[PDB]
Amino acid sequence: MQQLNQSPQSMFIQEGEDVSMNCTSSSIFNTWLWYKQEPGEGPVLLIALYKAGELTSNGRLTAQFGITRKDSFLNISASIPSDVGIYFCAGQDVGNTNAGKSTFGDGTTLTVKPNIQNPDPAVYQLRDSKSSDKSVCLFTDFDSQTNVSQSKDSDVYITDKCVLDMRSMDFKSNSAVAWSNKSDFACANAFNNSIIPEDTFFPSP
Amino acid sequence: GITQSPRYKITETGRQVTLMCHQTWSHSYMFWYRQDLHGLRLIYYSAAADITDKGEVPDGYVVSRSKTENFPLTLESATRSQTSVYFCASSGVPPVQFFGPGTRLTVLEDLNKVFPPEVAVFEPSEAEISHTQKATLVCLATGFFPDHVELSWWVNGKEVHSGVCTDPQPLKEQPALNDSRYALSSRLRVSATFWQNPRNHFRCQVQFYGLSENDEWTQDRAKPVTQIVSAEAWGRAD
Repeated sequence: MQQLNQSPQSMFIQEGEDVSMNCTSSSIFNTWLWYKQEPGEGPVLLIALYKAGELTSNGRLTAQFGITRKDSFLNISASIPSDVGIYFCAGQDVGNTNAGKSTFGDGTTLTVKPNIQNPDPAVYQLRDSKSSDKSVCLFTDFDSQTNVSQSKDSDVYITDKCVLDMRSMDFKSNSAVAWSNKSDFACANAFNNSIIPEDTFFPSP
Repeated sequence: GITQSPRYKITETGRQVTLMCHQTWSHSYMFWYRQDLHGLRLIYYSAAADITDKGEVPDGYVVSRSKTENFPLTLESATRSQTSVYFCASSGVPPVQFFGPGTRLTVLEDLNKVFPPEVAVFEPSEAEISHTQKATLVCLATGFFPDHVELSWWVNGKEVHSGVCTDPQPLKEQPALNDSRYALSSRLRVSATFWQNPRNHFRCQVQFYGLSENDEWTQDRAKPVTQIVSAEAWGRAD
């Protein structure tokens, strides 16, 4: 029935910058809500909006829904790592039959990238603690400007940038993992299909 | 609070599954959602005790609200289309809803594809230790299906949360294949002097959610049960 158009679907903002998600509808909504679902957890209410045109703010968060009662936005200031997750806007279904229920949007998945001040990009080879025959490649210490892409080799596995542990950001660094079972696999040409910093350290086992 | 049982579950096509939801606030309204990678979709919602009304996608599901504190969701004949992350909700005075921790349900045509993960820890390279004065351990879990895995780092019995970077989403080993096995990567970065100590014990745990004790196995390999596969490594000084 009622539908909530939430945009944009994804947002990859870096640490410290601002966040902005919009939410539009074709029907009116007397109450607008915002939820934040952290990874592996459930959605928790972020802010409730009961008055039209009221700019409400709880420090880092700011939200409002217009007088037309069809739009709403949410702003997060000074992005910190724990802000990663899915963000839903909700509106209480107008009427009494559909009351208690609320229509949600598709949600925006937010990712916060670390600010690497001293980059030292390099590609290392790590040996397995059991079979020294097997190994992995470790691209690390690259800043957030570098984007890691998958490999054209079907028998080569490529891991994108990992989400850091929100509990402690000590040793905050970007990293990517590559490994394969092909005998023609060498770490020097594992990330050949990605744009890599020119001054990237390529040591040898 | 709201609780959901079970948290992880694997079932087959045509089987009867029940997801449980509990709440201690005595809230009158309760909800059951499914979150398919279409947003949150309402399956059923209960206004009060013995009051159950359909939602946006009620086909294939049945609920009941005999008591206030419980809202069980039942899959009558499980289908592959019912594979989702199921979220229960409750609300006292509308509109604010309170959600449970969620249930990750996977329906399969057969249990011959469920596999436990093979976990391996890869020791840091001396080049990194000589270059950055740091030591990155990489944990690799491969060949598991489905993706009901939880990765954690264990160092000398305590939990490492500093310098830990785990993959957000698993990696389909054969992305073109249907019901393909997955792979998960993770990293743990310590100081060079911390790795050079040989008494420090590094262990990467991967909690896999597989088959329960009430399932059977007619095949030869060990029945892929809910288990923990772990890999260890000790810090060489050279």
